[PDB]
Amino acid sequence: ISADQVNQIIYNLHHDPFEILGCHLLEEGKNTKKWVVRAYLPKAEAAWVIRPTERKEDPMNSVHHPNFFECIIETPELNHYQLKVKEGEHEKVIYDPYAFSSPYLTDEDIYLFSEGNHHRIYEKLGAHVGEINGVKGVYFAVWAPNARNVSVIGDFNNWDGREHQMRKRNYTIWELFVPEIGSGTVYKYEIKNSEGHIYEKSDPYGFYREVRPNTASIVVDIDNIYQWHDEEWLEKRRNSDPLKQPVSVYEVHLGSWLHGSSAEKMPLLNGEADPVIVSEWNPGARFLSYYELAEKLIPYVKDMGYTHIELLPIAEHPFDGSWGYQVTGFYSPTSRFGRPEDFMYFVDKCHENGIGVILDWVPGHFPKDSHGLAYFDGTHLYEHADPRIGEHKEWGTLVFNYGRHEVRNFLVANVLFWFDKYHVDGIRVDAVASMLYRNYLRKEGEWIANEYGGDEHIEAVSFIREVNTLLFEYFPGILSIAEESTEWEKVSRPVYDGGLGFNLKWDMGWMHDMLDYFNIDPYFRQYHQNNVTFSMAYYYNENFMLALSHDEIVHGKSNMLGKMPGDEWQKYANVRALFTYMYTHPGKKTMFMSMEFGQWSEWNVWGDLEWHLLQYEPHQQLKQFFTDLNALYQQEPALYTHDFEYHGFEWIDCNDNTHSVVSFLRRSDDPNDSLVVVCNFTPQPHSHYRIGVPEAGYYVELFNSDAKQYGGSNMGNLGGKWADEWSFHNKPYSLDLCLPPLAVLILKLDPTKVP
Ligand SMILES: [Mg+2]
Ligand SMILES: [Mg+2]
Ligand SMILES: [Mg+2]
Ligand SMILES: [Mg+2]
Repeated sequence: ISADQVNQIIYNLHHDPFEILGCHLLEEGKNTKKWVVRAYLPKAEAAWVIRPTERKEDPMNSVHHPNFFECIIETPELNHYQLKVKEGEHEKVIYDPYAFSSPYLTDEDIYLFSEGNHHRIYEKLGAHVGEINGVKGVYFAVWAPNARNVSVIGDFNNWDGREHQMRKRNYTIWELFVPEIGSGTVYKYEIKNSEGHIYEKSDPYGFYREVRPNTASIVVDIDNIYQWHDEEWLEKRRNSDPLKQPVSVYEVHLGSWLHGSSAEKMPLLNGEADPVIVSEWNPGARFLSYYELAEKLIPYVKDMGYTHIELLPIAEHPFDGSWGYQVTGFYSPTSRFGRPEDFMYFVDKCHENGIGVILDWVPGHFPKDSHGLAYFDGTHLYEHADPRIGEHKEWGTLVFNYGRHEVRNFLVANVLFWFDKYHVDGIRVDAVASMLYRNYLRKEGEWIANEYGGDEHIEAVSFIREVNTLLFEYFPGILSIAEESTEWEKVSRPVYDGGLGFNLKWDMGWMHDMLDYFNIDPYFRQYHQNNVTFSMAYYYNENFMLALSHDEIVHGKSNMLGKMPGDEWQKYANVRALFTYMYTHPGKKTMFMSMEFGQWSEWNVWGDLEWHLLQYEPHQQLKQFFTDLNALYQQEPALYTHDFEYHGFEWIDCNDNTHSVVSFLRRSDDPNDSLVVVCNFTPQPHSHYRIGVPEAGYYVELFNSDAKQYGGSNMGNLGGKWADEWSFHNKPYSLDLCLPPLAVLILKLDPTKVP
């Protein structure tokens, strides 16, 4: 480019910067093309063009001015890229601001979507504020290839679409530009199908929606509603390996954590709205907004010391009682809690406080509600037409046709959407088996095998692999977590090794082993020592997340304290021992709201948590226990650097079943960070119990779950213990410990203690 053109950009004299900024074709070769990407990045000293899906990165060069950049790249197609931008000592990765020069669908947009590969399709499908023919308005576009007609109905035309009939492009997508309307417009699509039947649909790509049970979509100017401040968080994420860090997740259902009063408005970020009543049977209660949750949940979690919040599904869903698992508005955070910018504020505030946000994401099915995706255009569009693979009959829901390009594209682009627009730090997928098996919850003669005679759902496996390939190319540093309950192999292994590409998997066998174990009267635990130790036999086959989830404290299963045998003291003690063991056992951690303060009742999605319990000492003490344990977890490298390597763990002795005692080491890079963990899973204290340790020296009692401040009896080793030169458990030195009842000790060598 010339200096004259650069200066026109720098000094804001250029008539249309899209002519020169962004990606432009320079020339076509026999088997490739040559492209230039240009950027004006004021205050940046350096920039690169990332082609994440090709795993390439090319420096940009300053051209005529230090903040004007260009990059020439040869490749057959340049559809997917990001800009990495360095300003002083800091780097950010963004999409190119000049990527899309028009609001309408191009030929190229249509071709990529037809192939399933438009990773940013939600920039053009749905409703977007823009300018066409010189006039500002909203562009609508919807995929409905078999419809006879589609019209936009909304507030602006009194729900009469006769003068807002859409235009069908390429036999597949309907579009319309409507001048002089903007954000806040309420609308739906009115479709006529091939039989002439007329019906109304929410926008599949809608960004905001009325409050259930109303279903109209609402136009959002999604790139001009919120200013983020989380660049430094995002940079550290992108440059870190979360597998080598502490990951302690507080799992939360936003609708049921805490309620407010329905006698006042719901406050929003700089505004307010009418209250959303929780139910007709509890009409004095309203949900808290994303804004109020930022102000209340986030400091709560920060003070408790968790690293992450994991949300049950926040995508728009019509029925509270699904918990969010039956979604009908995949591209919008639920309007129960306010507006898109309120949830952006929530995420940005998590990041400001050094807390990550993981979303439960639900690609496995969708319910039949008539406003939603079902039978969208008068055919089986999103769902497969064959009920043997397109319906989950025991659930009453429909299964996406994962092989159909535009359906795959809806979902792949949807996962990316949440990382793009809402800056989230991970996803978790529930019931992955529901996708993976063609015979899932189906009887003989009511499913059909894949093309090779097997039960593997080939199209779903392919989709899962593509989601995880893409996610980690575009957003390295994220968490992609699976719950898969059939022993499918290599869930949390790279796709290039035959894995599904997740980076963590819930250890459901561990969860069952533990909860079953702790439910056993302690005298009987000697017949079930294997529940304590067995999960280490298969542990290195996956990267495991140790999750005690919402699903374990509903349906007659009791909350944690209720599962435990004994008197009230011992129930509490069992909880502390279990969770100290969980936090010292190799793997990342997840626990659900209410578990941290000892709620007695089961989780009820229709009310809020029993916060009044925190007026009482025993619940206070258990919450202090968790606070301290999360602090310890972040402070001790041996609890998190080598979770997934042999080096990070070794049993000292796990044979004493008769006393339900086990002990082990955790290790990190520095040998002086090694930890000795000793567990006593009966209420019998031991005044002298010998444990082998690898070095001479003084072993500080770094944590003791029977401490009085946690509600325990305060038994233990008074600060720590000198090791004896007395071989034990095949180690040269040994500690003669006092083991408190129903309790876990963590000890650590202080190699500078004065003898
Ligand atoms: Mg009408
Ligand atoms: Mg399940
Ligand atoms: Mg058993
Ligand atoms: Mg309540």
